[PDB]
Amino acid sequence: DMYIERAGDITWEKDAEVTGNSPRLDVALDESGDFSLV
Amino acid sequence: ETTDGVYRVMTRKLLGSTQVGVGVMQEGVFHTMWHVTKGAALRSGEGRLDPYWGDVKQDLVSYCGPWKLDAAWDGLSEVQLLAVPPGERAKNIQTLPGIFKTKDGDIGAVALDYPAGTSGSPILDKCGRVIGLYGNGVVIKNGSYVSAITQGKRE
Ligand SMILES: *C(=O)[C@H](CCCNC(=N)N)NC(=O)[C@H](CCCCN)NC(C)=O
Repeated sequence: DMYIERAGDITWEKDAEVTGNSPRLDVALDESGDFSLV
Repeated sequence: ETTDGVYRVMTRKLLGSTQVGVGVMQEGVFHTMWHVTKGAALRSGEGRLDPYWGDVKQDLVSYCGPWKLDAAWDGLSEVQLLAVPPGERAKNIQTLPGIFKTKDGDIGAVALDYPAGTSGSPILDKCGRVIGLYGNGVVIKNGSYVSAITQGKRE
């Protein structure tokens, strides 16, 4: 059995760390909900 | 418990307490990714949360009601992954999304890497609205991880 416990509020933090690119990718979505690169 | 907010999805079937994913409670509806729960029911204290709507292809599932989260990335501004990693506290992390170009349309993608257990973490806009959930993407020509901004269709 799976159970849930609370981990925080949904809120934008104004002084948050910034990281990560913005890549543009061509992908297919199979019937299983799995992405793959084309 | 039914308070709006972000939650961890835990289990005791493996060694100790293992976090399998994350979800968003909003308007009395629990929202997570399908592959986190496989669609099985969930416990929230003494109470039971039962699946209500699900789609493996979207990799989304909601509990106690229809999918409530209806905000979308604007395609311009940056967003925040409210990452909730196993063993660690919720940390906002800001990114400009890139784009998954698919035959059926383009969708935002966040290029942030976090262990499984963080699947279902919400992606937010500057206004605080949940524009999608993290944890279903690809691995790029390097070896890192790019998740889609997976959002559902409200009623
Ligand atoms: C949650 O289970 C994770 C979140 C990303 C962890 N991977 C990583 N840091 N490399 N989701 C997955 O691992 C995805 C499995 C679910 C697939 C949905 N049909 N895998 C991918 C490739 O997103």
